[PDB]
Amino acid sequence: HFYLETNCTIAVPKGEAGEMELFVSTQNTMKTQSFVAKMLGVPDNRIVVRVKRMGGGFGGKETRSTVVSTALALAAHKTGRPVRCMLDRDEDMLITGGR
Amino acid sequence: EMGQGLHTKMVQVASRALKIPTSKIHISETSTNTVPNTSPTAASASADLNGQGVYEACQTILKRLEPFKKKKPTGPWEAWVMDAYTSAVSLSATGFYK
Amino acid sequence: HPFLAKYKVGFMKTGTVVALEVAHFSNGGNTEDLSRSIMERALFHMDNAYKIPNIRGTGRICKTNLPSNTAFRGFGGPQGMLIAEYWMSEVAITCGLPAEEVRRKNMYKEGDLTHFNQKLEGFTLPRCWDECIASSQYLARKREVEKFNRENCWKKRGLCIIPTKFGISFTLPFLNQGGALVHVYTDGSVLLTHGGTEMGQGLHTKMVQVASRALKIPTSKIHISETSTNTVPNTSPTAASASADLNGQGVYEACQTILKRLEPFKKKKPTGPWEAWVMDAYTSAVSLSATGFYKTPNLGYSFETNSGNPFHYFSYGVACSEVEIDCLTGDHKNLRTDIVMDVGSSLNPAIDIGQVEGAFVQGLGLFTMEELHYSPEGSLHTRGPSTYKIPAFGSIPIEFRVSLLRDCPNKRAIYASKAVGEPPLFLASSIFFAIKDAIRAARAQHGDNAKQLFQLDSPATPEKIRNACVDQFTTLCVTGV
Amino acid sequence: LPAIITIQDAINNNSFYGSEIKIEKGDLKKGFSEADNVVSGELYIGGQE
Amino acid sequence: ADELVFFVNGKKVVEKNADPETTLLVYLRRKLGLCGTKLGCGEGGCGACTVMISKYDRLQNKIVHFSVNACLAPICSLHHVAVTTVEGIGNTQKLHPVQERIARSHGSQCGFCTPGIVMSMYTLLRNQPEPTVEEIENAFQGNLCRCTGYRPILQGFRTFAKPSLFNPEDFKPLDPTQEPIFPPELLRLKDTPQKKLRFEGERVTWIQASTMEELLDLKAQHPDAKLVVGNTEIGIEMKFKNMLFPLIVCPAWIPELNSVVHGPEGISFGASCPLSLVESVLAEEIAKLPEQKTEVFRGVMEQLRWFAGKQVKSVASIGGNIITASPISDLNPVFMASGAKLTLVSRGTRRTVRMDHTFFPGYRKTLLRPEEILLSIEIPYSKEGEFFSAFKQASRREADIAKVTSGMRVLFKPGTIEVQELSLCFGGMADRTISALKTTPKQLSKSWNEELLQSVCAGLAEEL
Amino acid sequence: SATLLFQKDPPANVQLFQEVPKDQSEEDMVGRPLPHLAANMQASGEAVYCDDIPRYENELSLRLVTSTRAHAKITSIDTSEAKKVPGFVCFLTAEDVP
Amino acid sequence: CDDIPRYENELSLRLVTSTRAHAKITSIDTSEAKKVPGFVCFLTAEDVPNSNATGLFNDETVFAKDEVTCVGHIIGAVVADTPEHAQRAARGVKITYED
Ligand SMILES: Cc1cc2nc3c(=O)[nH]c(=O)nc-3n(C[C@H](O)[C@H](O)[C@H](O)COP(=O)(O)OP(=O)(O)OC[C@H]3O[C@@H](n4cnc5c(N)ncnc54)[C@H](O)[C@@H]3O)c2cc1C
Ligand SMILES: O=c1[nH]c(=O)c2[nH]c(=O)[nH]c2[nH]1
Ligand code: FES
Ligand code: FES
Repeated sequence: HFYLETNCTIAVPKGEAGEMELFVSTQNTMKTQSFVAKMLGVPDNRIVVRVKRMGGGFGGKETRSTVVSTALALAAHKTGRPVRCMLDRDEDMLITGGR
Repeated sequence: EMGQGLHTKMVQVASRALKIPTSKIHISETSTNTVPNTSPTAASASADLNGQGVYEACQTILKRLEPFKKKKPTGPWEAWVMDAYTSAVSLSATGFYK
Repeated sequence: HPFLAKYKVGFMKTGTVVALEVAHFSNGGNTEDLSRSIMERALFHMDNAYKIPNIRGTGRICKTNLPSNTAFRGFGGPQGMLIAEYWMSEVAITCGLPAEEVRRKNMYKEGDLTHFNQKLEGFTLPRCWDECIASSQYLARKREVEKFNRENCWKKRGLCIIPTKFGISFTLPFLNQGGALVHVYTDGSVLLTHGGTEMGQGLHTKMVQVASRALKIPTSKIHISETSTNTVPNTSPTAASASADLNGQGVYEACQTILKRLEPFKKKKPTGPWEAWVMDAYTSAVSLSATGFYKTPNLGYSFETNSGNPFHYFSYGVACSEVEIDCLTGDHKNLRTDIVMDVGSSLNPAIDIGQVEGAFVQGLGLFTMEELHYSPEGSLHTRGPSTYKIPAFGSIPIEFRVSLLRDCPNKRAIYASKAVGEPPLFLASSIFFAIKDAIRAARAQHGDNAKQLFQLDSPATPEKIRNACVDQFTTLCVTGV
Repeated sequence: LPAIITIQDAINNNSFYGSEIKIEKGDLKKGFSEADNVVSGELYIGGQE
Repeated sequence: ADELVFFVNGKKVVEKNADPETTLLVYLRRKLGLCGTKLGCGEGGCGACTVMISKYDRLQNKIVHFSVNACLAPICSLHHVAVTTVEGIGNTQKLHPVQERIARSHGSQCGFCTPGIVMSMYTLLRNQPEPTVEEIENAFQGNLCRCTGYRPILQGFRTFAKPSLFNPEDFKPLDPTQEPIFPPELLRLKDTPQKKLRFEGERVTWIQASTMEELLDLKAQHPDAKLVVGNTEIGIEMKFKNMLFPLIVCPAWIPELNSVVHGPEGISFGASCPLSLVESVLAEEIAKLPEQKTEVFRGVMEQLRWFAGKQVKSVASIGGNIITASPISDLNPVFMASGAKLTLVSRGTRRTVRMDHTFFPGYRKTLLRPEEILLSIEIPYSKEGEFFSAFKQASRREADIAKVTSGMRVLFKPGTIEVQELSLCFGGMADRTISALKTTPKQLSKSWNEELLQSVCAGLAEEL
Repeated sequence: SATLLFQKDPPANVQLFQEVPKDQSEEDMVGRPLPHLAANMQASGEAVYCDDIPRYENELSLRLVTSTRAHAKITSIDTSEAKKVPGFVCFLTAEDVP
Repeated sequence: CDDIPRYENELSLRLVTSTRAHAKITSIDTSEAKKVPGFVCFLTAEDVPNSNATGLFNDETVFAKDEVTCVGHIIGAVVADTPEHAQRAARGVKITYED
């Protein structure tokens, strides 16, 4: 896809009731939400996914964005601390696949 | 928004629907806690689907403003709106399309 | 807002009040803020619980070089009502009749019009009064008080039973509106929000409760995270005790809309679970998101014609309080308080009992403990707990009894409930007038006429209590004799 | 500059927010002239933080 | 050394550049991210910031536990102690019974005061696992709540003593064995002699002095060095009166400032002894000795009943109250009326003064020289025919500043009702603690009768 | 009673309220004493109040400056000492209001 | 997304990925990863609260469990203070494979 902005998630744990807020470069807030919820074992109403804008998607951020989102959601849940991951280009190109 | 100008288009749509300038309409972000259960931005479809949603949301507002528009057909948008507020009429609406 | 009142009441030898004139003045400080609506609410409650055929109240709001005063739980009602009860106390004393009989015979009945011409329907105050009389064992304890006072020269007890009426709805009618937004995600979980804010009154708790009944799902499947201008716009402040009333309706309407949209899927699988209806709705492309709104109907008072209903309904309650003052120091104990409060069919009796106690203890502070001091050039001196003495753990009535009135559904609010935040605060006036009762008795103990109308400003602090207990020590210290 | 602090300073200087608010019903002069007893007085109620 | 080392919720904290101006509340919240402990006033009156301190008391070879106001505790005072915050006793995954019961009994509304009240109650239970209803209410003298009206907090906690809103039978029981261990590292470290510490901040240097020699050398060299013990006065002067002491010395570690010596005439407390220790010592003596001997002790105990709450009395020193010399000190009138013996030392001088009117010449002053410190105060046994009362009236009974506060003593000629001595002392009636020196002398030799009552009242009316 | 040291009987509290209809569903909580939903979190210190929200690494602190006079003209303002404080950024006044 | 300012307490995550197309994970040695200043933790399948099953057809792992099935299969995630430290730590996760 070579979207010029690679995949990126910030997950912010809220400390109450399993509440978490994610800032994600994704075309799919819903699946991001669902996948993080299930991975944590909390209902969807606890998870908020926010997308301001992406520096390219082209279909590459329709689903494969969630492999970063989930890892990061977990780190945030575990540590009680905000966690962030933006993929390097080599990482993004290897992990996320293509046409 | 991923560079395809979706928000621009939806602002264009809402402006025509409400008959106000685009200057008075803003879109800040996309969020699971404002619109739930959204399909991905994909299949070239997102302006068609969201455009209709936006349209319908605007139609609901217009329907609520109608009586204040009849009473003051020329007096500006700001006046209708403040009138609806002080008459305790909702100025929030969802819209949806399949 | 501090208040100054000038009053003149006329009454019969029976204690029946036939004329009342009160001029009110508030210290508004250096911006207008809510000062005028506060003074309106004061004027609306200058009757407290009493029918007065000939009556005139005036209010003027002073513009001063002080920080701007604002809303405080009660919003001018407590100031209005203390004045009412102050002259009422003086009517009973002047008449030589018991306070509780003088108050009862001057009380409004069902169907009466207020001085502002609103009809009192569903008037439960007489029931609050009779239940509080019996449950507090008021007449028996009046004699026990009388006895203690014969047996003790330098400690005195006082017992007073006080009613209240409190009008529910913002005085500015269009503020009586609220909104909700509800999403059902595809796992069946619900995210709810409304215009109300949570400040300890358990509003979110009550709205989850409301939504859970409306949708017929457990409360565990519904969550509220926050209040936000970009989920519900144009919200009234969380104030006027009305937020459960307004948002409850809002939430209920949002929920009804979601139900209507699920009813085809329900009909197809009436046993099948909630989760299935939701996923069925989603995969049939039905919207699982809705707004809800409510405005309180038929409000709007005119000062010019003295017509229109400012309130949707009234709250009613009654408190009996007993105190024991130390006549030599001004210290006192709050021995026992008995409260009967109409909260309609409570949304949550734990939370409502919480609000009665919370409201009452703030009022207890207002009328007995809490005092702000300024330099003559207008600088607040009282700027922390070291100098500003709110009620402590040790301050509250030793025996503290609260009852919610039974079998009093209130049709016109959410699930027959009533608002609760503000109405109970004034009932702490019962401690103020119990103190006044004890002071009288201390004064009688030093050969003071007992139709003597000595001054007791609020708050009734140790200073004011001690100085009013005139004796050989106050006489020496002031006079030199 | 001259300060206005107390309610009485304000009455003295005609320093109010807007005009008198009033409610009156019935006939005061009659009520008072027909009563057995008349009791007048003043009350101050302090503010609250 | 210069490293500050303490424990928080069982976890070692090593701070390499402690700033004397940093409070424990700010360190917890902003350095450690533990925001359970709240800021409600910064003054010590609200308790929203209440946490527990645990430490090894070297003088008693035991582990002690007390509450403090974190808003007023300098981190520089906390070398080798162990702090417990609300996060330390439980969470929503495993609530401590204190936590469970306040929650389930509807004792949390806005919730802002709840951690504070939870830590006061928790601290009570670590000291007394079976408290009386009375001890429970007293745990909260330094805790304010604006929402609940207090009833449900007390009702819920009453379960720990000796159609319904909650079910106490469903409360998990408390097993005191399951509380966090005292950090073994702190028992390992109590085998090392305390060394002098120096901390340098932006504006303030703090010396934690290990010995009397170090303290007295410092005061001799640098008499402007400001003693800090509980910080319950100096904390207010800094935060609120914007006063700045660029050099502080804290002597709380020094044994001779912490000692409790029984003597023929009374009980000597080191100047840095906390009021809670004065309380615990005097309570024992009152309970065992004859009434005849404990009239002044009971005086002091009465004044301490209404002296803030547990948080302040755990760190507030007896010496601190005396030297502060507030016009409204509740203890100085009692010390004055009983003529308590004070010992004042510098490097190379030791003297004693009975507290009288000369001890306090002017506003907030004593007769201490710049280079002197107060070492000890002896609270006397009362003699046959010696009687004492203490009084305090404020705006609130509990945790208030006195309007008028007093100590009063009479000694009678033995076997008579004839006055030998009479001492009537007052706070809140001048810019210093005063004695009614004009009224009391003319009562000597008079009998304790109506005529004496009248003479004194008229005397006081004119004199004060 | 004048000589008595202060003493209080122990508390005696009674809370009366109406039971819901017995035909009401156990899942329907309206009229039931359900604890405040945040009570546990509020006992545990996990509930987040505004100042509990972590700071952004680039976050600044503000302190209001207020009048020490009831009524006066502002003749002049001197920020020269303020500017010497480490980490000082700016003093906002009326003229900064956009 | 990455232009959003970091919270003072924010942590960085770095994915650790399979270097074999198909192989059992014999062992994972984090011993070098822990020596890296800033290291917080290494997340694996065991740290997942609820479900390790994700993806649109539920046939994907959040983290590799027992076998890796592509070069770039996500095995775990390092958490550290900074991205530099997360990357270095990630290099100190030695994985043993059996093809
Ligand atoms: C919330 C609150 C409530 C309070 N309530 C009361 C009350 O009811 N009654 C009352 O009287 N007080 C009260 N106080 C005042 C304060 O608690 C006491 O004065 C306390 O005893 C001071 O002790 P400290 O160790 O904290 O002194 P610090 O604040 O450490 O020091 C106080 C002063 O004493 C000096 N000092 C300390 N030790 C020595 C020594 N050995 N030699 C010479 N100088 C020394 C210091 O240099 C300083 O000038 C209250 C304070 C707070 C914060
Ligand atoms: O009638 C009211 N209007 C308000 O704006 C308000 N605010 C409040 O606290 N109580 C009230 N009451
Ligand atoms: S914040 Fe109020 S006592 Fe510490
Ligand atoms: S519940 Fe709000 S201050 Fe205690």
